[PDB]
Amino acid sequence: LDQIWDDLRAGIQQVYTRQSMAKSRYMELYTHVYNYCTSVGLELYKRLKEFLKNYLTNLLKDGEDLMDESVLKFYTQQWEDYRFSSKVLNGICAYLNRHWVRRECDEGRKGIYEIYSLALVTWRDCLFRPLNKQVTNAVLKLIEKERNGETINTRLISGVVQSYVELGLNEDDAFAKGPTLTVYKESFESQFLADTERFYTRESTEFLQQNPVTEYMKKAEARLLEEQRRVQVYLHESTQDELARKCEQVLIEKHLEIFHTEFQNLLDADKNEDLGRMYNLVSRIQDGLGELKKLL
Amino acid sequence: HSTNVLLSLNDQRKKDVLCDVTIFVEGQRFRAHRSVLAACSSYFHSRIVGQADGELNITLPEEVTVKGFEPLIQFAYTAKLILSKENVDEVCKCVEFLSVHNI
Amino acid sequence: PDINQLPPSILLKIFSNLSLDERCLSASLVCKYWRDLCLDFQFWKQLDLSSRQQVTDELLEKIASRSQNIIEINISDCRSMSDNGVCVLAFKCPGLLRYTAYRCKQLSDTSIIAVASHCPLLQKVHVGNQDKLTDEGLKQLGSKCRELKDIHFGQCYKISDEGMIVIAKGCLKLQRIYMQENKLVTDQSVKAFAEHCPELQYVGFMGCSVTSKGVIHLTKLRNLSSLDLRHITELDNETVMEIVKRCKNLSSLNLCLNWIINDRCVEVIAKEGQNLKELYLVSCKITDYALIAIGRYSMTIETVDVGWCKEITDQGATLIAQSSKSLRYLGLMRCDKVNEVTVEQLVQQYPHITFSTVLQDCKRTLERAYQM
Amino acid sequence: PSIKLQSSDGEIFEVDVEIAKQSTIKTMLEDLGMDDEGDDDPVPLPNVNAAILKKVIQWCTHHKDIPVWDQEFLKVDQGTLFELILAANYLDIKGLLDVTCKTVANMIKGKTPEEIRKTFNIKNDFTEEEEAQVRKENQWC
Repeated sequence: LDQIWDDLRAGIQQVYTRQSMAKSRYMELYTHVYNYCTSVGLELYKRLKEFLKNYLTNLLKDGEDLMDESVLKFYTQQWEDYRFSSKVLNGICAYLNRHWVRRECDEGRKGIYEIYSLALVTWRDCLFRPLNKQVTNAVLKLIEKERNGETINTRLISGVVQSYVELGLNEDDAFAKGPTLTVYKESFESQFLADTERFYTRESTEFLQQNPVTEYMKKAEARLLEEQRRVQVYLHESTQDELARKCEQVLIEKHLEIFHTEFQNLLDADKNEDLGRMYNLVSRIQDGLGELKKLL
Repeated sequence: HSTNVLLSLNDQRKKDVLCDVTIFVEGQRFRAHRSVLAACSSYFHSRIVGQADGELNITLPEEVTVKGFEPLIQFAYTAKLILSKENVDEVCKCVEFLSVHNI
Repeated sequence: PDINQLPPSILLKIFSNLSLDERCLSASLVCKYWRDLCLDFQFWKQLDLSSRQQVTDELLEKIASRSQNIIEINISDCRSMSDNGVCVLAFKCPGLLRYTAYRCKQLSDTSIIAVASHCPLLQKVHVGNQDKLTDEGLKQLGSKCRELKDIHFGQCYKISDEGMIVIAKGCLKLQRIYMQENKLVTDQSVKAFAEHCPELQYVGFMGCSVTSKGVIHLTKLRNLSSLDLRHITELDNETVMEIVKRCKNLSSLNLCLNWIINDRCVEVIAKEGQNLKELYLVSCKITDYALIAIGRYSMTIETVDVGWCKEITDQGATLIAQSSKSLRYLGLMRCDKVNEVTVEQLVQQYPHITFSTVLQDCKRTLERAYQM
Repeated sequence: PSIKLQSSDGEIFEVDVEIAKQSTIKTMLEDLGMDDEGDDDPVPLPNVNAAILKKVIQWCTHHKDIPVWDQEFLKVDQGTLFELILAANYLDIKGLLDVTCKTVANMIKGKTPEEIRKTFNIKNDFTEEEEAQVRKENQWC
């Protein structure tokens, strides 16, 4: 019904431009959906899907090809606005959700979702686009201030991470069991790990050729603590084990051959404070204390 | 007397209505109540008290025979038995027993 | 006032409050619209045709002919259809989940074969007293549809050894287990199947021949909830102690009719048991000495079952009656060593107890039968 | 905490916000509670009139199988009924659809086709030649 749809679209377009209109209107838009449905809503679902697709397509001609530290602002701001307005639109379309979609899926049938999941899929196809490689590259370049930097604006990175966790597969397989970090892993974590490995390999080689082994252990422990803490301000719970294993395999377990000689030289001239650091570092490894235990 | 209660329950049982616990012997279904079989045979209280279901289905081992079984419930209800000399041995326990029945 | 002006959702919500007999006998003859409403996938995906005797023999061709989402087939107590009449429905079986057929003797392993290969999805196979259910079909049941999550195989004396191993190697999603007096069950089929899925909660092996050699190894898993080890062959006491000390999550323990099991277990069960909720001790040879410990040293208890106790202490029972705050579950039966005071005073003293004595539960049963 | 619900034809109904908190007004305040309120403006309900909205707040005030109070409250005309069904579907009052769709099913239950057809003024849009096939299709009782 176009008599409904003209005003319905005129209200949905201002739900998404967050003008914050009163409750006498956002109850008059729910009445349009209710009156239409009880007059089914297949073509209403089609109109909503088309509206969301066109809205994102026109939105995304802006903010593209503004690569470094500027895709971050764009993506975070537009994501929070889109997510809030899509929750509001789902609240409006609750009747279509409860009676048509529920009765229509009811088997696992694909291609028909609730309005919030529909908008999430549309925004994932917004992510399935050049705005998932330069935001990720700029996140990596912003984390790559592991050397120095204090106005890093953690809120730019963490929010991005949040997006990649919300866009886990929503397509009504059977039900949301638990965490759904597939897009998160595939699009951020592999590159994050493969970048930290290279960074720490280069840094370890440079520092060992620049300084002796006695106070390289201090740096290795400090960097391990820093990497442990970084997972709590860019927080996702399931990265600590893998990041720790990468960091231990790169910082230690690759310079063990010089650790043994330094152990012997530390034993000769009794420096009992460095031996504790060495014991901790090599005990972080699995089955690494064998040669130290014989040299002793 | 409570024997009036027992006789009333017996007559209600012998209508296939108000029957709560159902016994199954190679296909035959013998209907009865919930409290009385608990009071009678200690093998039955075992399988009964552990549930609060609606309709119960208790099966008996081949060791218990139907021919002696029908008068067992009758003697549980009205304490009167009918029996001749050919079918005695699989009942000769005089403390009922006949079921497991190590007490 | 027109009822047909209501949206179809409301009419379906109204029609869901009528039984299948009412819906197919009265509401389907009123008019065309009501007949078309009382025919859906809504009303024909939960069949529950139990105990419909000699009326459904070849009819199962029409119940599942255009219906696409039968998931709750229940033909318990069936005595009319044959292998053909169940395999015709088994051919399609789109996403069947909870197949159930108790006491259907005429069914054979052919029905199991038909239902196990035409639906790779299942959740419950609770079959019952069907005899002549040999173990050849359950092999393919575990081989083809490795998605089943719950079995029930009581009173089927043909599941001796192959069945448990075959639905123990492939299938892993099982949650509940129940078994009955099934002979020829060896111990060397559960010890191997004790490390894959530790998420089992209900365990029942009544009247079975499982040796304690597998019960000893139960200390590995620490997620067991309910136990039904009735008439078991000398399970280890220290294993029960360890599972009740470590596994705080424990719901049910029956252990009825066991004679080698001694008084020590129930003496010590009140030392640390706080979340224990019921006890079923029928015809136990208790020495009327653990009552003092179970009343003094236990403060959290709501269900108690006294069975064929030849001896009892009326004073102790009276003391524990008011010792607790909500423990009122005295279902006394055949207690010869009883006085005539409790059954005469506690009936009116505590108007929140039902009791189970013969003198009382004869008028109450008749009254509740007459009212309903 | 006072929504100022206005009826369809116009009558202002102040309520405490636990009395009228149902899944289409409860959801609205969750998604429009972040910003400033609109000076307690009325929230018109264009599909609920002023005689039915009175009973809806009477039923929700008490509740802050078909019990005694709900048996005597649902003692209205069939025309005052069939709109409590629609006004609980419109506002999504999950507990008022249940106790009301049972009542309409309690005068369908066990009454044979004829006086069911008489009770709801259903015109028999049903012939007799095809009645012999519909009574043979449901032969299985």
